[PDB]
Amino acid sequence: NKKEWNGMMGELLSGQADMIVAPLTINNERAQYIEFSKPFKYQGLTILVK
Amino acid sequence: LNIAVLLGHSHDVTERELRNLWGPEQATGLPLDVNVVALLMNRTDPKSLITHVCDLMSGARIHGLVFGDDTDQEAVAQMLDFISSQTFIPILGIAGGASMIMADKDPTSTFFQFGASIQQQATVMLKIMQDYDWHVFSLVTTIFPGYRDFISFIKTTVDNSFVGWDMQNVITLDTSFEDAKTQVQLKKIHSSVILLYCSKDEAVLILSEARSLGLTGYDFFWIVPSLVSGNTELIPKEFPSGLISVSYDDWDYSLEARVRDGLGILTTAASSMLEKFSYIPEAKASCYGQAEKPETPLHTLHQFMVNVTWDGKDLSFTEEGYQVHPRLVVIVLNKDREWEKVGKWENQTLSLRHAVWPRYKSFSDCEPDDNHLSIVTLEEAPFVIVEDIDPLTETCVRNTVPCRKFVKINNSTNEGMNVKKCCKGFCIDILKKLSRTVKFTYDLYLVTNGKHGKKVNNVW
Amino acid sequence: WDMQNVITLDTSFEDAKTQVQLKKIHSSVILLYCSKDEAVLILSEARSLG
Amino acid sequence: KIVNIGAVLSTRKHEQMFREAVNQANKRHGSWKIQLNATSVTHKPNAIQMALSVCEDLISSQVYAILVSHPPTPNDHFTPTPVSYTAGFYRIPVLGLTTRMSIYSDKSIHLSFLRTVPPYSHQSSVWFEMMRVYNWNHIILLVSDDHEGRAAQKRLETLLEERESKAEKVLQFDPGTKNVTALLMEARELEARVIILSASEDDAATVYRAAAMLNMTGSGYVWLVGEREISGNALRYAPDGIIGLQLINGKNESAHISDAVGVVAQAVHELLEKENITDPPRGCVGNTNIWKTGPLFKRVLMSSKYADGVTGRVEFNEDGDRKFANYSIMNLQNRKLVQVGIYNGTHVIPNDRKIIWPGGETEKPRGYQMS
Amino acid sequence: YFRRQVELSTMYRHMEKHNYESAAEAIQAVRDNKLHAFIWDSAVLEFEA
Ligand SMILES: *[C@@H]1O[C@H](CO)[C@@H](O)[C@H](O)[C@H]1NC(C)=O
Ligand SMILES: *[C@@H]1O[C@H](CO)[C@@H](O)[C@H](O)[C@H]1NC(C)=O
Ligand SMILES: *[C@@H]1O[C@H](CO)[C@@H](O)[C@H](O)[C@H]1NC(C)=O
Ligand SMILES: *[C@@H]1O[C@H](CO)[C@@H](O)[C@H](O)[C@H]1NC(C)=O
Ligand SMILES: *[C@@H]1O[C@H](CO)[C@@H](O)[C@H](O)[C@H]1NC(C)=O
Ligand SMILES: *[C@@H]1O[C@H](CO)[C@@H](O)[C@H](O)[C@H]1NC(C)=O
Ligand SMILES: *[C@@H]1O[C@H](CO)[C@@H](O)[C@H](O)[C@H]1NC(C)=O
Ligand SMILES: *[C@@H]1O[C@H](CO)[C@@H](O)[C@H](O)[C@H]1NC(C)=O
Ligand SMILES: *[C@@H]1O[C@H](CO)[C@@H](O)[C@H](O)[C@H]1NC(C)=O
Ligand SMILES: *[C@@H]1O[C@H](CO)[C@@H](O)[C@H](O)[C@H]1NC(C)=O
Ligand SMILES: *[C@@H]1O[C@H](CO)[C@@H](O)[C@H](O)[C@H]1NC(C)=O
Ligand SMILES: *[C@@H]1O[C@H](CO)[C@@H](O)[C@H](O)[C@H]1NC(C)=O
Repeated sequence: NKKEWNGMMGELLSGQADMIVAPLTINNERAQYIEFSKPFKYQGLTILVK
Repeated sequence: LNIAVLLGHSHDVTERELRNLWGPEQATGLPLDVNVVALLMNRTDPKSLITHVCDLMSGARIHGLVFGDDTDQEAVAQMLDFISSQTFIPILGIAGGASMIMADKDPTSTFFQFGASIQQQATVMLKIMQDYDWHVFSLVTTIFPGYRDFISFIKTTVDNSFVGWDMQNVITLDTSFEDAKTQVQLKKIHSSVILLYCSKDEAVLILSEARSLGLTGYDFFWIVPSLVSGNTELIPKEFPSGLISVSYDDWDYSLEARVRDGLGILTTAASSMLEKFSYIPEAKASCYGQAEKPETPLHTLHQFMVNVTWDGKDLSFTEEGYQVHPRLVVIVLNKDREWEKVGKWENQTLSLRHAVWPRYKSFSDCEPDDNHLSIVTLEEAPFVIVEDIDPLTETCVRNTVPCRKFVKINNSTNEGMNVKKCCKGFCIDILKKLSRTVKFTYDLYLVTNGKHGKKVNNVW
Repeated sequence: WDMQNVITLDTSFEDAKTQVQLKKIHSSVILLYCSKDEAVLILSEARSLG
Repeated sequence: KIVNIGAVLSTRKHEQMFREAVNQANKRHGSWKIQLNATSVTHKPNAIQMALSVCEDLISSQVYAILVSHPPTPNDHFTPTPVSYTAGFYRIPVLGLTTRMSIYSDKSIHLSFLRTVPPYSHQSSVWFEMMRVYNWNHIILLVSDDHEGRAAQKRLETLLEERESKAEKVLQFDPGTKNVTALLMEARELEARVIILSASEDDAATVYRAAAMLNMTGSGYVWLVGEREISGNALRYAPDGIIGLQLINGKNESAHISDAVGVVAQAVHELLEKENITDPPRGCVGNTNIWKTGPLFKRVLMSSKYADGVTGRVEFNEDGDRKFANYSIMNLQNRKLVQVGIYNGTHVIPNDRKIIWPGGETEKPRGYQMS
Repeated sequence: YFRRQVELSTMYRHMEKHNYESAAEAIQAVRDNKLHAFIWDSAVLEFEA
């Protein structure tokens, strides 16, 4: 009965990886547990239409 | 099988009803030789305890042992744990201090109790706090041990929740406190619910302090564990009238049904192990005339009865020495200064007869307070949006507020239930901003008869 | 001015009912009006409260 | 006007030393008319008649402090438990002297037990001081014994809370097994070389054999254990140059007993200056009422401050363990235990002896094999 | 981030019917008129444009 991590973060916490090199979304929840470098990309959110 | 049930008590329960508790019971006897010995005891001194142990184990090698206690002495269970480490006999602690929660059982023992752990009780207390949306709280912990796992369990429970608890940092104690720096931590508490972890002797000074500190207010809630709230007789005058306690002493279950269920668990594990291997009962001869490394058993019931089902009751045990589905009791202290039972505990959920939480606003008798307001409203779409509660959380989303509505069934009946629902909207935001600014409390519910209002012959 | 309700003592304090008025203080700056021999007891009590 | 002091002890010479220290207890206290009766009880083959003889003899003696002073226990589980259980039934403080099991550390399990030796979590704090000396931040934790290992890991996290570092690897498992060698090779794949081990003698011997067959004690590797891993076949399977610890006046008994009797006598003469002083009842023949000032005299034991003794400043912590003891840091210089460090209460003082390492040079290994 | 939004719980309880594993699934779903909106980072959808 526990909240645990999955995906690239869950496999990084298990030590299966060494450094996430990916378009990783920076937010409060990830920064509580792992560390971030200074970002390379800056963008917001948008809606895709047809 | 060969089981000796002894009861060291002062509440006089005689011996012939124990013979009536075994005679017609267990009509389907799967072991070929089931023999019990029912014995009573007046004192609780360990000399006579080990004397009865050595008389019963030398009494034709009795393989079962069940013990209950009247008083609140937990060291009796520690002596029984040592005897279980020595004699390798399954020992059951029923009531009193015989089943009170000790810290850490041993893998080298075969001892069990009938109760709820401090972590299960913490889960039930946080379920109580979650069902009332009292999310703004604190945590007072003294230096009585078992506190580190307690604080860690609170942290792992809050951090694994969909609630988003307003969790104030942990207020701790150091010694018998100077009341110079601990009060500075107590003045950090601007919350309502104050979570206390201490002992019963500490709690008298703690509640006398908080009454002298004025922390026993009408909005100041207090929820305490089971070890600090002892037997129903001894109630000191320093308790707030409205104190919330949780203990598993169910008044709908006496000692005889509990030891009947324990004998059912013993016979069930014995009958389930009797089909795997045949010669299951293997005890030691006696206490006297011993050498080093006696005949230790290889097939034990200690690592066998993890799951059990007795007459529908799920009395299955854990891998640590506790139960899976215990019977938690949630009591409050009424204006009659008696422990009023309110909440019974289901397999998973909390049944609440008084789920609509009342005031009991005279927590102390010298408290003139008028900060609760009975506020009613009518459901309209742009102002009063009323929704069902989230079943994934059993909790309204915190932009909304709790409410209740009197809902009947049909025109045949007239009695209904006050179903709790969620409220958001325009005037709901108005009410929240008024409660932020004026700093009052309110009692939100819905109207029953119908629409806004109209006078029909001086009847609004 | 965000002034709280004025703390009023009674006598040489019992530190039971005056302490409720003392624990009304949740602000920072405190103004005290008393005599010289009273202020020793007041500030020693305030040190005992923190 | 009487004070009774019990002890479970074997040798008649240490019983005479105990009675001599009882005679020297009222040596400096003036003409105070207190009486002092001593009680000394011997061994039994099991622990059941041990508990019986000790419980009825110390109830019939009505003692205040109970001394546990047994190194040569034939039961290798080291359980003087039922004496402490019986005195915790009436909340009576038992002073142990020898064993360092963490089952006595929890005061919920042992309600009225203190001892004059600290657990191995303090040796983990000493290992944190060794990290402070050698500028190390990454450790690999290997724990066999789960009865003490969770408390040792909790004290290790208490150490790492200030530095805000974390262990690179933690392992807790079932004692008695032999293949943890896959996990040992996974620890080989990590970056740091600092290896921390806590086990019995046989498990330490098994993992030393596993580390030697996989030559895990070679160049750059760090190995650092305590006292329960440097004796028996673990000492036989130990690599040369391994660093261990040793208790100054831990294995010694007589001066330790004298310091214990001095502590107990000064605590009793401190306690006699207060009101409502109670006595142990006749708990064997029908007295289930607990002793009244149990937590009060326990707080007196908590507030016990000293500045004299053979070991020196004896002092007790929040758990009732020995504050600020004397430690020795031993080196296995070619199957010979050679002392290469001393340790007072907070500072590691290396002497003139050289630290030969199991790998290459005698210099300190910067064992950070970065990826 | 939308779960922390206390007033946008409707979107959080509605997107569970349409949560997709990869973004190419979302592109093909909005291409085949199964979707009508898609909250996403900007430059990825700019390159897809
Ligand atoms: C407890 O005390 C009474 C009287 O001393 C004695 O008969 C017996 O030992 C106990 N009571 C029972 C079990 O009859
Ligand atoms: C109950 O116990 C058995 C013992 O073999 C175990 O294998 C099984 O998983 C359990 N089954 C149930 C009913 O959960
Ligand atoms: C409680 O729920 C469990 C499944 O979650 C079910 O097996 C059981 O029947 C329920 N309560 C009882 C003890 O009847
Ligand atoms: C009671 O009311 C409900 C809701 O109007 C309705 O569904 C139900 O059929 C009624 N029951 C009867 C038939 O009395
Ligand atoms: C019950 O009866 C009253 C009067 O006949 C009627 O107005 C009402 O609609 C009935 N209840 C419902 C909600 O069906
Ligand atoms: C201590 O008192 C007991 C009381 O019976 C007595 O038997 C004993 O002689 C005294 N001390 C010793 C061990 O000589
Ligand atoms: C495990 O132990 C066995 C002996 O019990 C041995 O044959 C084997 O090499 C060991 N290694 C593995 C596979 O873990
Ligand atoms: C021993 O060490 C040498 C040199 O590092 C290496 O070649 C060899 O594989 C090692 N043996 C084992 C079994 O680790
Ligand atoms: C223990 O210490 C005492 C006092 O220093 C000493 O007389 C005795 O010889 C020591 N025991 C040993 C190391 O044999
Ligand atoms: C100590 O003795 C006296 C007896 O009146 C009194 O001060 C007090 O009741 C006793 N101690 C306590 C705090 O109970
Ligand atoms: C052992 O520690 C004590 C602590 O007071 C100290 O006095 C003593 O000098 C130490 N032993 C040594 C370094 O000889
Ligand atoms: C040994 O103890 C003394 C106590 O003052 C102090 O010098 C220090 O803690 C230790 N040694 C040194 C010199 O660091």
